Amino acid sequence: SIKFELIDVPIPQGTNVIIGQAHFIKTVEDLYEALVTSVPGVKFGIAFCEASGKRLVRHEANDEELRNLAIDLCKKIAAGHVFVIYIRNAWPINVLNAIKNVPEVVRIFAATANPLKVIVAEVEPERRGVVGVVDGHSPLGVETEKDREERKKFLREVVKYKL
Amino acid sequence: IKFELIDVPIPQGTNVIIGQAHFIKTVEDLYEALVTSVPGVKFGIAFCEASGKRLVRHEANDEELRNLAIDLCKKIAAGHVFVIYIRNAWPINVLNAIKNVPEVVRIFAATANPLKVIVAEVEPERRGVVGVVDGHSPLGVETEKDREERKKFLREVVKYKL
Amino acid sequence: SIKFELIDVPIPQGTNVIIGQAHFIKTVEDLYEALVTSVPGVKFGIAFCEASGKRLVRHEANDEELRNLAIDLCKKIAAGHVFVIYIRNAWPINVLNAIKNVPEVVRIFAATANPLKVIVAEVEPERRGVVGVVDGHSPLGVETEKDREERKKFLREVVKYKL
Amino acid sequence: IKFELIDVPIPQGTNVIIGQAHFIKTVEDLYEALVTSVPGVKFGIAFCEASGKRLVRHEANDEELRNLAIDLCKKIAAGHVFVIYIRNAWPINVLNAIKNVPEVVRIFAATANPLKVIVAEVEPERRGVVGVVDGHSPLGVETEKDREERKKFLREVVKYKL
Amino acid sequence: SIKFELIDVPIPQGTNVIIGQAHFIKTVEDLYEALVTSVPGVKFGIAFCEASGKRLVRHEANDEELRNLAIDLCKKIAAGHVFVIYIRNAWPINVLNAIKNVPEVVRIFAATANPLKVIVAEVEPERRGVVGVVDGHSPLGVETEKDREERKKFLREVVKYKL
Amino acid sequence: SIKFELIDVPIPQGTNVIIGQAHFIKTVEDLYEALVTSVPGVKFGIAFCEASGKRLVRHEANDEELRNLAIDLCKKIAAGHVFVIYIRNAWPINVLNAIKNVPEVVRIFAATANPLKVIVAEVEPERRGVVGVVDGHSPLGVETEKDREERKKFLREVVKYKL
Repeated sequence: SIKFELIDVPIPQGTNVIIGQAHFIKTVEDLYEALVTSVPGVKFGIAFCEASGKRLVRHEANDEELRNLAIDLCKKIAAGHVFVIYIRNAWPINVLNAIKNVPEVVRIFAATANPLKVIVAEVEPERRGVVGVVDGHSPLGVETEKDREERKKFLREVVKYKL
Repeated sequence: IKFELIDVPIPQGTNVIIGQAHFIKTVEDLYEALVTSVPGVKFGIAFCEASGKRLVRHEANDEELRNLAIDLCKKIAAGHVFVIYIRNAWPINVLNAIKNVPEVVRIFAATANPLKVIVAEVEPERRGVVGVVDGHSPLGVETEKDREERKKFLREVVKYKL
Repeated sequence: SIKFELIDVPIPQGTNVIIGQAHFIKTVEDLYEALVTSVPGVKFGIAFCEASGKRLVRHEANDEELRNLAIDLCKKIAAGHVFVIYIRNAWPINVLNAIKNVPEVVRIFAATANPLKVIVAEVEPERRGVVGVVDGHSPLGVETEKDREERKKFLREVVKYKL
Repeated sequence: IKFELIDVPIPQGTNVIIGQAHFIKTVEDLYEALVTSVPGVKFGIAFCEASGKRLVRHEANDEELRNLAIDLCKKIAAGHVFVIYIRNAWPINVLNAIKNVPEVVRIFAATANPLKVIVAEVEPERRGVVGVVDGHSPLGVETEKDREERKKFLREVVKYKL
Repeated sequence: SIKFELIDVPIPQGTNVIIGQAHFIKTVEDLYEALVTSVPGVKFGIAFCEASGKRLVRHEANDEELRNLAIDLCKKIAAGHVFVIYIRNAWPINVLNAIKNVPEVVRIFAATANPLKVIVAEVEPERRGVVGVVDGHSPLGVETEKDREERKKFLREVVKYKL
Repeated sequence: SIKFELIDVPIPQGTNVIIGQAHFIKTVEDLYEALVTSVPGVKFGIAFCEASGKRLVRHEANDEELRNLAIDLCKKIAAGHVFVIYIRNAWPINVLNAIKNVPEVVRIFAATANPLKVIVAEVEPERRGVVGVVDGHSPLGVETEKDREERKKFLREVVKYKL
């Protein structure tokens, strides 16, 4: 019947992973383009699970370490049309909207640098799909006004994403 | 893997939007997306920081909605999930702005119907959203007469179509 | 999430299916427009599961075969606010971004022409939701440099989507 | 080529959005973009059909705004130009929806300031928009004190920023 | 000083022209892709005025008639970074949003099938820019409610873009 | 449109300029965010011409050289609601779509690193508007098949934006 599997996602320090679902072989080239045209010095690895035809994990990358991380995760998840992206020298917010707008892309399961698990369902031999993800940990509590003041300061004084 | 069901409270006049994002800036960006979408919108936004202090981060201009959002985040208890409750605005008035917030990657539901959130717990403190149960299953198929009434509703009551 | 069910998705040759989730009755009309204004001559069927009130499968089409395929799948999935689209004479990449931008639309579970299964969870009578999909098959291997050259040539000489 | 200046009337409480599109469906699509953006928005939309009957096409839920839009279209008298007047909503509440209407290709201005439209007439009945004069030229450069007041305004009066 | 020129734009029956402004040589390939991936049977010609380097009118097309129409208009307008697209078997609404979203594209001066003129300003030798366009003719009057009923019928019964 | 003026745009090597039109004071903060969250390490200066009230050139930056370049151009153009952006360590394609999506932004006149002129119309004292721009130079000829091969190789082997 329907079997559930958990896949642990390795995330080296300094990297972020983006996992999603698309369709059509052109996905690999369009994602490569979305990444390279978003940030000048981005280092990345992108792998896509072709679900028909030769059913090969298609890939592109300008960093071999990241290429292999992406390919390996695709092989472990082993679900049709799932794509994996590992990036360095760029954050997900720098490339996510471009990814969302790639016509082949239909879902983005996660964008994170936290411990992460992917829940996969296998229904028949070699027929798998992503049920969901476990991104990081559960909440320990609710932030206070002082906590709010602190995260506001972080965004304004450290990363300077807000004024 | 354990599966759990979470009932979602939805007071009359409100709509709930549940999704998944990342990064602490999510809460400020969602606040801005809502407030700049509709004059007088009333809302509550809560986001589950999944690392560090792991605190539910929130912004709001309505205390009732703020706490509803915080409560649901605590009940789902899944990292990077965000909850938005809104009044004086409909989801269609703000959804595209939300989709385009760079931190946002998923929107599980936008509704005013009875709603359940299905959560998977794979280990203590490690949970994720598997899906939602938005409303009820179909009772039948629209007839030509039904279609005409649907068209009339959109053109005469809400006037969203011509 | 009590009971899980597997729903097979019929896909006649020459057709593609797009399954997603939205809200509000206007969904059916907005998806109709998104489709007809994307490609001249597109043939399609679109059905949407109204989750409250009359709880009727709402549907628009310009092709009866596709209208019925869309309606039938909504009946089988039987989950509130899920929509189904079947298209001919157009590919998903020709219409997907328009669909993503429809304000009512919040999720797109799949866009494909491959063998497809929808995993549905039933928590109690008449209360169902989509857990995930199984789009195509798992990978048979990893793309080689030779495979890559052939994939590039396909996109440039056959479908001509790249230069 | 003759250049002409068109003064744009802007009643208190209203904002005008002027642009260029094509195809007759422009008017229905703009109507929908506005009405589904903000509950209770009041508006008038006029579009200059540039061929066929060459009639100014309009939609509106407010007669005052409808005629203001029609009048400006007649004064500019340039094919495919559209004019929108809105009340109970600000341009930022509806502009992205407008940008994404497939028929729309240009937006010359969105403002509540004194406004002039510069039109070029190259032959009888053949006119086009060359540009706009939105408000007035700068009087100086923002000081650090000025910046602080600007930030305070956005955070305390309109509350669009945190 | 500043000299104004008028350029008449030829538009054969059955075609539509899209004129705009972008930047960077990649514009020609990105526009080609936006067009071919939007509509299956689209026929088109796209030309772009490279404003530096070799300053060549760059082009792509799957129809020689349309290719030459695009190139010729670029040569007549002769303004840096202006692009011209001529399409058949597709309407501008089928491809405009994809064009707007191409990162290199910053302006779209016109999308039409009407008599059209482009106003160009020359400020120095070989330094030209687009001032504006004259799209079709001025209004003859204001539509009546009956006229409205008629255009509503056209969209619902003829082109079927509305319900 | 009484008087036309030509404004030269200084562009230091390594910088790109983006000139456009918006409305509302929040423009300055939204453009600041669009830039800083698009590329890590981007250096920029952004100035906006408030057209009413205090009528002050509003401006944000993380680089003084670029802040002053942006402020100076706004002073020269001197037209209500026009904004100017100068960037280093990032190319326009890395930030343009974010800018297009800022709700206050309604026009982008140019994005370039080429010799550039802004044509401004003054209808009366203190009332000015942008008529157009002269981005780079006119075409020297039409791309040959050989030129095309070289352009393709450039995009694939040098900047690597295509495969």
